[PDB]
Amino acid sequence: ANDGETIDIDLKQINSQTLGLDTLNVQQKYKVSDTAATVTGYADTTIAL
Amino acid sequence: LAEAAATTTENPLQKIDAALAQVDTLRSDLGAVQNRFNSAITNLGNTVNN
Repeated sequence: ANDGETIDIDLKQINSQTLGLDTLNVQQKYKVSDTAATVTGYADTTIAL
Repeated sequence: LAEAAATTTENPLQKIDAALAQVDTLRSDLGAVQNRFNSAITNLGNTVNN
């Protein structure tokens, strides 16, 4: 009941980002491979005939 | 006319306490004088009767 006599509570900002857990990744890169593909047909164009 | 402060007050309850101290001092004095008045009334009655 006087000026200044207080109890102080202290906090932190806590979430995945603040803990840096967003940087956790357990995956391992696959051995990529590719194969040919087919392209077909003619598309129309805004150019007028 | 008094200003409006641009910052929050500090140690305000101490100022409030000092204010209350002033108030009660004045109250006490104003109460006390009534004793003089009462005793004067008593002495006046005795004097008039005698």
